Amino acid sequence: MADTLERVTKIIVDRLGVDEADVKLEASFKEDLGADSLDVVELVMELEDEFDMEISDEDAEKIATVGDAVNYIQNQ
Amino acid sequence: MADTLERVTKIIVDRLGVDEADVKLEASFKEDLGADSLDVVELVMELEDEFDMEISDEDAEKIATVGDAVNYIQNQ
Ligand SMILES: [Pt+2]
Ligand SMILES: [Pt+2]
Ligand SMILES: [Pt+2]
Ligand SMILES: [Pt+2]
Repeated sequence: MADTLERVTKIIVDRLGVDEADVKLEASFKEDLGADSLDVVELVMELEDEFDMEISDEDAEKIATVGDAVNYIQNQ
Repeated sequence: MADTLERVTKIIVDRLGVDEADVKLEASFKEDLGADSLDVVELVMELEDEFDMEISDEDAEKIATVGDAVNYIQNQ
């Protein structure tokens, strides 16, 4: 769904201050979008709450890229 | 962008007759969405035209999944 990706993208733009055009699926939060580790924890917390789901420690660590985040949401 | 994924998803639904809920990024056209090889060529042709872009033989062959298709679009 497009609504899911709009919601994910809105949050990344809110937190990381990047252009929407830079929020591609392959973009990694740290290497491409300027997030550091505190930011990334914060993003995941925020995504969890937006989609009313709990992500485990083990699964959250696999989330390097925008696409990784959407994949997890889409599998719940 | 959400508009890009809405456009990709509309086409897959049109051609393959699957529910929107089944059009996840990790879903492969052949193994998950019931497309055969003729369908896949047809999808790519259709996506090319929707986004006014030409995909090479070499790149189109790497497109197994919905996410693979969106990635290519997003990199052009
Ligand atoms: Pt969805
Ligand atoms: Pt991906
Ligand atoms: Pt886009
Ligand atoms: Pt992917």
